[PDB]
Amino acid sequence: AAALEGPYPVEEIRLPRAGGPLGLSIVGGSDHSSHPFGVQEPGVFISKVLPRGLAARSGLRVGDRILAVNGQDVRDATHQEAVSALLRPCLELSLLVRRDPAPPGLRELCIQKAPGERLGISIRGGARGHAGNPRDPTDEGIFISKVSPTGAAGRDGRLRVGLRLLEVNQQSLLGLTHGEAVQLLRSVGDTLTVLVCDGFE
Amino acid sequence: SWFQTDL
Repeated sequence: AAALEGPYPVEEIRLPRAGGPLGLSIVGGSDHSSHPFGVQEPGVFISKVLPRGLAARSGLRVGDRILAVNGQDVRDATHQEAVSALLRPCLELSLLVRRDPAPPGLRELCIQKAPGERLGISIRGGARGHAGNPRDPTDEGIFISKVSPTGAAGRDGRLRVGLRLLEVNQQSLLGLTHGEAVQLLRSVGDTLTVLVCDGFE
Repeated sequence: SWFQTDL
């Protein structure tokens, strides 16, 4: 395996197995779309590192591409092959990861809505929908298509046309349809916590 | 949910 001299350096990170959770989340797998992680090169990615849990203290970062789990190559592993490998009983968890960067513009937004105030946005894309990304028709992600200047999002100022939506109130939008994404955004309540990154212009 | 797994 080399898997060496790539765009980004690789490194074996050991996580101790003394009870408790890893404090990480993974997306991707050969049977999945992992946008915006590895758009040209698919795989398994660390999508979320809990601060400051086991994964965080060990040096794992959001965007990390997992190449091997305890010596087991997982570059072509399905999402469940990867998950099971990470859950298999072992004295110590060895992760060969490649230090791919997190998707550009990755940031969490907390948006406040006054009582009776609407969000004032519309979205495009979604799994098995119409291409929300003009630059890439294979991309089935969720993007902001419109922002009303007077709505909550408009007055907040941070949401804008083009941004990719990743999760809403801790609920992931990956693999979700347009309608499933819409019902999440509508039932969000007084406070919208949304994970976004740059998508298009 | 089915596409992101927390561990």
